[PDB]
Amino acid sequence: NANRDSLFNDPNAPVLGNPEGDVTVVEFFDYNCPYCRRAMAEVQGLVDADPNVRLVYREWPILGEGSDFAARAALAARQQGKYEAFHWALMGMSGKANETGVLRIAREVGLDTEQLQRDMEAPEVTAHIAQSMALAQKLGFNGTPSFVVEDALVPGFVEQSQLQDAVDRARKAA
Repeated sequence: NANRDSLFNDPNAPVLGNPEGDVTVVEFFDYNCPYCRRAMAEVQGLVDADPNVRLVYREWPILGEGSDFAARAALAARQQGKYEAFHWALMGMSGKANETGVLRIAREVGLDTEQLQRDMEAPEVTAHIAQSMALAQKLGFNGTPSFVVEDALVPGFVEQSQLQDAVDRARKAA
């Protein structure tokens, strides 16, 4: 119903993996969160192993101004068709996601940073982040990373095998 629609069918939330996969995994994350950076390889692994998983992203910058810059920049990269590449590059970076580091990585992935910085001001960017905060509060998430796997809430770091187990259980229950 409505809960499901807000979580899984929001057009302003990036979709990775298989857009018609039968299990949706939602991740709430911050580019400066050590466990988010650790979760990147687990989530990539899941997506590589299971071609029937849809992956929905909630940018939830909570670790300060650098994190906010990174989340805005990433959402702005959608306008240049480079969200996914930019997300992986940020989440895999060495050192802090702050204005200078984010902009460096943006160049590396081939973004026009003058356009990126214009697009960072867009009200849809603000709307996404505000909704991530609201959804996090609704679901009882106290920080990042937190996951939803279909009907299940998984509010913490998990390995790929644990994500896969959650996905498999969701399919069994469907």
